[PDB]
Amino acid sequence: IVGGQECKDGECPWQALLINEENEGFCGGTILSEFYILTAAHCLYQAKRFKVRVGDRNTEAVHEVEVVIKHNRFTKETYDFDIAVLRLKTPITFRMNVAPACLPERDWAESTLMTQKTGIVSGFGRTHEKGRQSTRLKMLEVPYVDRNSCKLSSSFIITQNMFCAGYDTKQEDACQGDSGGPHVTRFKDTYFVTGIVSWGEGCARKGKYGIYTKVTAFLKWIDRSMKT
Amino acid sequence: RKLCSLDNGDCDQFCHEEQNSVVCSCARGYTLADNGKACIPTGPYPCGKQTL
Ligand SMILES: C[C@H](c1ccc(N2CC[C@H](NS(=O)(=O)/C=C/c3ccc(Cl)s3)C2=O)c(F)c1)N(C)C
Repeated sequence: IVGGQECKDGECPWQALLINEENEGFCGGTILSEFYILTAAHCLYQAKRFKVRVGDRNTEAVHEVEVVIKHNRFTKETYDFDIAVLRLKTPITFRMNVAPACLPERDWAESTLMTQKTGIVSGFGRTHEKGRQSTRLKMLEVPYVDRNSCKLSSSFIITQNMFCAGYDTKQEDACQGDSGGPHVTRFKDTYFVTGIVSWGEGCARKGKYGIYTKVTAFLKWIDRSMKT
Repeated sequence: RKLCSLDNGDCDQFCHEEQNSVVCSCARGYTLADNGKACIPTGPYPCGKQTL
């Protein structure tokens, strides 16, 4: 996360971190329930074997994955359908700094959450385009971006499975290592999952926005994935 | 602005319009309160709440 602020005690409890064999974080995820993590399909190529860490705001509990459910339509070419659900081997114990984000009902999310002014992205990714991963979990409020502005700003096709968020000029954005992590939207003090950090043409580049997987487009898919 | 378009129909969470009237509902792990609008956590660590 470039810019933004440190997540303080209990502020981003739904954050999960995917860590490779060498215990290094490479992608984020969102806690959905005691057994399920939401992440990006593209993250599944960044490591052969990985585990999920929850609860640590400062990299300075670990859960193994039982089942990886990847959207069969994901394409490395367009990043369309960039979503995956992980079922853990052991259930997460909720506590300070460890709690799930809410999944909203689809039509309501579209009319009430996606229409708010901003959402919140978080992660342990780089704090500058060139840099090391953050040892501290960060968060950043990001304005929802008009779909037309979004497509106009982009060198690549923005599908209906994606949405833009961020700033046009102000230098704040998600960045490398944040992929797969939560985009949540607050409504009356309750935080609902609304996006998955997906891709961007660099980090915080002028005239560019962050591109997120639109969770509303996959609510039924997610619900089905959490049953088997 | 009317019904769900007016302050989310006074619902804490999900608002739907059925037969010209507001029906509120809640995420899993919450129960709809007796007033039919508020959502009450069923446990510790209900979804979407900061642990403050
Ligand atoms: C659309 C898709 C695509 C375009 C650009 C990228 N790039 C190019 C660099 C960038 N890598 S990154 O810095 O790790 C991600 C940064 C992000 C910024 C905002 C986000 Cl939301 S995610 C990134 O995601 C990509 F990975 C994928 N195609 C071309 C493969």
